[PDB]
Amino acid sequence: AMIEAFIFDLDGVITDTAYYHYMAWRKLAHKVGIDIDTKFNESLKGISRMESLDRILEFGNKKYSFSEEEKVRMAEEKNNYYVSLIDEITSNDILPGIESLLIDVKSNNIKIGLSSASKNAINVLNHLGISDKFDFIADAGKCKNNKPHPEIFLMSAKGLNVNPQNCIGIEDASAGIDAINSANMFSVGVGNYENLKKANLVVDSTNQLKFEYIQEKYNEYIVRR
Ligand code: NA
Ligand code: NA
Repeated sequence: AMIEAFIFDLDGVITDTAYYHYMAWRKLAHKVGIDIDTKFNESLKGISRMESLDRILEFGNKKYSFSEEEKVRMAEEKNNYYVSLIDEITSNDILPGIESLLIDVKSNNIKIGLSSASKNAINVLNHLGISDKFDFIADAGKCKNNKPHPEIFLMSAKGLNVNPQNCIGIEDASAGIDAINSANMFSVGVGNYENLKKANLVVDSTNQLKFEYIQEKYNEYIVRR
């Protein structure tokens, strides 16, 4: 019952991008009479670009009032602004304990994957300086279903050519945790316990993501699954 892989989400596990997306979406949203707050945005978190835009427009009952071309234009302006913000990310922005985890996973001959809904995930990993640590990066551009649908996590399992039942999925949002469990994987949640209650394991912060602790908990889950 050995682990075949650790599949990570990007935002809130490898590094923090949620605030940058929010700053970028907030600017475009104001231009259509919609002012999103860090509470509403918490439902745009880990969501793909065009879906995220539709939810923002929805919030103002104008999701169906724009043509997709016009939505394409709006998305572009937002993307350019988001890309400008993340281009200042460095290795110092890697969440605490992640590098050490990435190393230990690799020393235990276990694959590593990233299942992020962002087509900017590659750009971010290169700025962090750890793109070489990832065996497979799911292409959000080919994913047709956002979390909590398990597609993005199944894509990394397919990509790495491993059994999802032997995979560990790490995430900080409830939608992602639902996607991980729906992919029949061991789910590890990072953050608030109440919001991440459906996770198989919940830790407080990325510093709590220790390899031996994750493995001991994984073995427990497998025996009881
Ligand atoms: Na996340
Ligand atoms: Na599970």
